Amino acid sequence: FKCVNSLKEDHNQPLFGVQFNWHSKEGDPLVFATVGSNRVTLYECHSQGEIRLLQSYVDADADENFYTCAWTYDSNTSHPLLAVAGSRGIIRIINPITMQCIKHYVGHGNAINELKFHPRDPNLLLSVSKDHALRLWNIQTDTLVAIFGGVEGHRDEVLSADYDLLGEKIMSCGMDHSLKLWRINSKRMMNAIKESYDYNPNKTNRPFISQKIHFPDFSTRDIHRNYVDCVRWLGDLILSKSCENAIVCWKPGKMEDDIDKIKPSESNVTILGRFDYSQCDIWYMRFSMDFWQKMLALGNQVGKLYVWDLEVEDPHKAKCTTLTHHKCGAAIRQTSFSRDSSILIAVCDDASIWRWDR
Ligand SMILES: CN(C)[C@H]1CN([C@H]2CCc3cccc(F)c32)C[C@@H]1c1cn(C)c2ccccc12
Repeated sequence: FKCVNSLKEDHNQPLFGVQFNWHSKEGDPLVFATVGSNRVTLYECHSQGEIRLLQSYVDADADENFYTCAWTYDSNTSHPLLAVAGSRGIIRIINPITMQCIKHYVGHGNAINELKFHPRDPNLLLSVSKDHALRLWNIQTDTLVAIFGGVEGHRDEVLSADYDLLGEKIMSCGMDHSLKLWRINSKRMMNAIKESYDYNPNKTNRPFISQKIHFPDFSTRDIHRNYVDCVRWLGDLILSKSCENAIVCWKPGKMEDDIDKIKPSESNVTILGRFDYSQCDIWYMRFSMDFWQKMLALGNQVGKLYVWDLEVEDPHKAKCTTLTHHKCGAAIRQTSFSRDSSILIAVCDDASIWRWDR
């Protein structure tokens, strides 16, 4: 990777999120979204390092602060869609062509820290909240499918979550130091999703009933000793980080325990490796993977990038490379690889954007 360009957004506030559109069409340029201040902005990547500015959505509320974005597509038309959310606790579904807000969702109106789309169903949107809960939405029928909470759920802000390969289960994490597993392939949850698709408020009298899921299928506080701010599945394994200069690769149970045989009472975890780095000991820093999960990237609080090659026989054998530029000195909150892994974008606390090409 070589640094080919940079720019800075005019608001001078942190860029909290960046996402390439992995649903961009054949023959079209690569496009990414950034979120920070009260805005979302789209850019196109072009030759000779060009980062072409397109158009923003700016929230009507000057005090909104967007924290997260995620791409999907319209399941009927195929056109890409962009979901954004943050401090106001309002999910906005944005038409990226025109930057129009198509529709919006409110749960209880508390800050949303992350959004994720289901890997198999483009209508299923997961939000994680300052109010300690996760929420699963069906953005086709505009229904709240389930709330994941209760006293056995998270006890402080939820900071991150991720679906596994097939979207059968979710791992969440947050300020309570815990990582929690929630199965969504239970008979109850499969039925709830089916019912959400059958719901049309114009054709019935009932409100749509959301599931209240009050018991995770696994929980641990044994991986990290501070706020857990990023989690991703790697097959049946988990990658997660806190502010302790480490991404830990771990699994529930003992070494030979099948993820799908793990009981809610499971008291053990197995550590398969740990990727250490430097100067990333502030809260709220995300790592990202490429589409194929061959590579892992994380920025630190002084503008350095770490990239791990995961194409090795066991997690602890990952090969690290580092990327620095003398002008890039601000904290990198998130990175995003293009779908083909040819471009890596980093976004920063000073509203700067850095493009690395290979
Ligand atoms: C808990 N919350 C106070 C945080 C969470 N953070 C989201 C976006 C980035 C991120 C990364 C990993 C987990 C995350 F949850 C988040 C937004 C919020 C925030 C509000 N300001 C004013 C901040 C200033 C600096 C850093 C974070 C913030």
